[PDB]
Amino acid sequence: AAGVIPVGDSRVYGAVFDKGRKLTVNQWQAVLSMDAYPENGTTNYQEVGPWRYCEVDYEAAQGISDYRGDTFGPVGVTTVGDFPDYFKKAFAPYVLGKSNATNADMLAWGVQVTGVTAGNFQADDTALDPYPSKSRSDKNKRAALTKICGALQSAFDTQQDKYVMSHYAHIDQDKLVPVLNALKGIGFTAFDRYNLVGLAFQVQVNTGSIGSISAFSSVKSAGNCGSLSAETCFATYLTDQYIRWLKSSSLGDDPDNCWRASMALDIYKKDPTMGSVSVVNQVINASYPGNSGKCPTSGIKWSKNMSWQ
Repeated sequence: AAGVIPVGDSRVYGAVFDKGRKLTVNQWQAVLSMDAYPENGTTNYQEVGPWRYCEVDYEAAQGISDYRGDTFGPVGVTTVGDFPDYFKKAFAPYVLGKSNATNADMLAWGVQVTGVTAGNFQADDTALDPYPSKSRSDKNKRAALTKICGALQSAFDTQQDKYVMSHYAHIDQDKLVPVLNALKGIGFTAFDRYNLVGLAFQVQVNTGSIGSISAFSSVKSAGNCGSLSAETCFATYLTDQYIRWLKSSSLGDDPDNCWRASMALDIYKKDPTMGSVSVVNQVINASYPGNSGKCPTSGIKWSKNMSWQ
């Protein structure tokens, strides 16, 4: 079937997503397709399923202790977490036509769509959550979270393009901008030849901690790169650090997915522009079929590791 609007749609690239055109459209096609694979099992990032997706307490369903409320959309916005930023800077302007959306407006929306009274919400920069003191499996709490999912899916159904644009806008503001700022801080600003955004983007989507790459400045100053170019050195450093994060029970604790770091580096090595979805598919089919693979690190001695969060 047809997917949601692609990054190359005139309403998306250059408009609500990558407003400064740091990457090209074909680079975004490759990067978003690559990112979709570890997450969804396909490089078809436009598939409608993950964009309409909204689940009540995914964590509880999977026996994870952390509580995040509802999880929704292609990058899993959570109602305890990044939802307030998603609501105020993306959903309200693009779907609701509302400027200067505040936490009070978010509270009012929550009240509107759940029928739960304002006093029974937490509504601040960290969360919109109905009945924050009730058990997560409480019938009325689950009912309200279900209504929030219903409202978001109603937005997908009635205004698919605007809703999709709101998620592109959130990806832009919550993922791309921090990636660009962090990379600039360590000396990388141009991505037409050496597309380091491609590697950093996946790390930011998974960890939300791309600011931690500031540690590379010390690594470079210490001379750890030797004959490696600054770009190749960073690509390798970031990949090693990301693997470290994924493998460790004390960090990301997702060892079965550590290969996703090596996938991205393998793609960069075949095509440093990371501007071909064909190369993405080729690497995945050769070395990472069935959402698995090995995650070898470089062995390079780094003088400083990244400190996460």
